Amino acid sequence: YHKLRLAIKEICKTDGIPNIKWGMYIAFGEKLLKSYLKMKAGSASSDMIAEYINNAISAFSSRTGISQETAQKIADFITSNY
Ligand SMILES: [Cl-]
Repeated sequence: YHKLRLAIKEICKTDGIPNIKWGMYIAFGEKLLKSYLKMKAGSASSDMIAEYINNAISAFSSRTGISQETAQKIADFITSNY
């Protein structure tokens, strides 16, 4: 997901994310994209997709030094581009 990784880095720069943390946001985004595409391909409902995304953002944002707002921007980039 070369294009995604690039886009996540730009989101990280905009949000002033400490660079030691970027790998974590990249991994979160790449994993979420793969799961989102699988769910779309299989005609998951809107409710199911929202629940999965919200669960992913909740779990990731529960880590210290991680921003829920930036996690949400990444999810939003995915759902608006893929
Ligand atoms: Cl990509």
